[PDB]
Amino acid sequence: QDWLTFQKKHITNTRDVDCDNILSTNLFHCKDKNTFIYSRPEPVKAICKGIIASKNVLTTSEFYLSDCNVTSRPCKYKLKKSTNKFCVTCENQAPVHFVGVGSC
Repeated sequence: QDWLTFQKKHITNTRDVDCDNILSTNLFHCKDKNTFIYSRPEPVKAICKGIIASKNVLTTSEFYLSDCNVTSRPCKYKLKKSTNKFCVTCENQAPVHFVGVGSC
């Protein structure tokens, strides 16, 4: 919804995200999938520099991604690591929602 929340929901400081612990918290409520971007915050904020009105943007560079995808057991996930571009909603020069991997 905003840049503080986007960092908490979609940026990770570790590539090997502990999906079963983090996606069990209220922020994620055992949802089926959540993609995290392995980077310190500023290079991710920079994707949106200059973009004021809300607009979805496909990154121009590929980033390390860590995806938590639910298994057949609720709230237990398999982590998949990949490198790809992704689409975010940029608003007032910061990412505020994660749209999807690979395309807008």
